[PDB]
Amino acid sequence: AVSLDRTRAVFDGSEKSMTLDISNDNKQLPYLAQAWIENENQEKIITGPVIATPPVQRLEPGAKSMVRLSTTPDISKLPQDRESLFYFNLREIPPRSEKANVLQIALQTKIKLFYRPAAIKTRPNEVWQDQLILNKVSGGYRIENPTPYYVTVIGLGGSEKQAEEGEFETVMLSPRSEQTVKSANYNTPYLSYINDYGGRPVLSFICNGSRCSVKK
Amino acid sequence: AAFHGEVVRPACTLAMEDAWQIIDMGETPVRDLQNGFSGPERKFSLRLRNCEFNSQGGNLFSDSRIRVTFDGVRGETPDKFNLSGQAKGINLQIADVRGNIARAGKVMPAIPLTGNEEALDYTLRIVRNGKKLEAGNYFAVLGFRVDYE
Ligand SMILES: O=C(O)[C@@H]1CSc2c(C3CC3)c(Cc3cccc4ccccc34)c(CN3CCOCC3)c(=O)n21
Ligand SMILES: [Co+2]
Repeated sequence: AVSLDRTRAVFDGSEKSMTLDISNDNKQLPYLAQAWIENENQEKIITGPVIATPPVQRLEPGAKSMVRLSTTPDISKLPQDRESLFYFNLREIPPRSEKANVLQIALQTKIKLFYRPAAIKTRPNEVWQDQLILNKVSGGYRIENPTPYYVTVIGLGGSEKQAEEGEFETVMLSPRSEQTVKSANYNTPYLSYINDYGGRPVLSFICNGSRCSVKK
Repeated sequence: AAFHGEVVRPACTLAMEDAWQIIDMGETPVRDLQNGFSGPERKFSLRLRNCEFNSQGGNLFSDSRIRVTFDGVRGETPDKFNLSGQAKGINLQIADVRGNIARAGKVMPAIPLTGNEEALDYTLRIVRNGKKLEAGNYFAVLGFRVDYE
């Protein structure tokens, strides 16, 4: 019943708070929504450095509301030269039916919450994902993310259509990290990624031997 | 419009037939259970709306752009969920359209969907938990968790 207005959130470290719209799309019954934050390990947190309020609220049938995220002073302890990862969670509590022999389903939505420090602030539509490097290795590619941002890779194939539609195990590269992915060899690799808006662009790569980079 | 504000993919809203998001399991299937079978099967459909779930080549679930998990209390085996209420000797089992059994807190495997619908389809049934059967009323709240990539 209760839904969130986005599939990932970027918290701009130059501000102290932001809001996410939520909504009860059930037009008949009130639902409660709980909201909390988890750290990069998906262990819960409540005192900081990011908090969600209110942690529970009631939505009348059809109601629209919001959840606010704010930072505490301890936010300054996070690295200022790379993103940090949290998770935002939104879990409905459906109204109790006192019906005999029932199974009741409660949606929980869990999205990535990227804390993006002021020093690495981005402009609308900026692309850093084109800085990825593929390296051919046994059975696939070692993908390098030299950037200060998390990069979620959802496609890798030998054409655009394969990048968007081919079977691929989603993988998220931490800032300034690398990861090996099992893959067929592609002559001109195409790579699909998810951006801050939840769109899925595709990048065209060219290889020199085992090393591949984006077409300038 | 060449020029406009930020537009983002919303997260999916979950829609069911029932306004309470309830599946009626029917009376405790005592006869069926004593003959060593599970209880009769109960179909439930979850529609995931408003997130452009379907795309030209596939859909968010089959492509692993979302990951879904049933959260609840493990019963007798990893393959079973616990039930509340007065009945005794019973667990719940949830299976997907290819018969993969859900385990509490474990992500369902990404599989391609049938009737190319906008819907996730699950099947539940009551099974034994190894304790003695005491018929009675049962209930469970199951978490259905969507993790977005
Ligand atoms: O207990 C129940 O059966 C239900 C399901 S969980 C829950 C909570 C909530 C899970 C704890 C709260 C507490 C709660 C609910 C909505 C907004 C809140 C804002 C701040 C504090 C508490 C709020 C309840 C309190 N109410 C709400 C108004 O009608 C009378 C009973 C409640 O009934 N319930
Ligand atoms: Co536009």
